[PDB]
Amino acid sequence: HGYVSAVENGVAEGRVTLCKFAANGTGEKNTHCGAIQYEPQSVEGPDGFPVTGPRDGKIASAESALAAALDEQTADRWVKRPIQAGPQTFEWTFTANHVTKDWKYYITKPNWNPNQPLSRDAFDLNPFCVVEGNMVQPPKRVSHECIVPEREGYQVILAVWDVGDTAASFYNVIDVKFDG
Ligand SMILES: [Cu+2]
Ligand SMILES: [K+]
Ligand SMILES: [K+]
Ligand SMILES: [K+]
Ligand SMILES: [K+]
Ligand SMILES: [K+]
Repeated sequence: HGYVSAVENGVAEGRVTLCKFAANGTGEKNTHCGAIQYEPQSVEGPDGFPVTGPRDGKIASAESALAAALDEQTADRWVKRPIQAGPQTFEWTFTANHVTKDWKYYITKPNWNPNQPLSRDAFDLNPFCVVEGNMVQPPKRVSHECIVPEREGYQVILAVWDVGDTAASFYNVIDVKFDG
């Protein structure tokens, strides 16, 4: 169990994280998140994305029983955190630091549709960042150095934490705003 955070050097908090913890600087929170607001560490779903894993339109909720509101998608729906292309640090917090296979990060294609559900077609499915977990338990906070692709305006980053000893993964979408 865990979530994408910005407690130390993380560039941007996960969408679910902002349902419970206010954003750095602005103090913004995501609203109307439903039950997952009390358990942001619990966006757990089937592993194997994108070959299997959560179906289109259920990526942000990971098909979770508690997180269906995260699948809502409009250009105005979610708090957007500023980002720039190039090297950035992504950060996870683990309330339970399970044995880990890897972490993978995907970004929306340039002309993705912000008013349609998130789908495989919305994302560049070649991850822009992969961090090996080596099938061991990580520390309860990790920092990943990733090279963020060039984009303009609102984009969504999908951070996938694949747990090594279950058939599940944790899925945290991140709403980001590039210049323009
Ligand atoms: Cu867990
Ligand atoms: K609510
Ligand atoms: K609720
Ligand atoms: K699977
Ligand atoms: K479900
Ligand atoms: K797994």
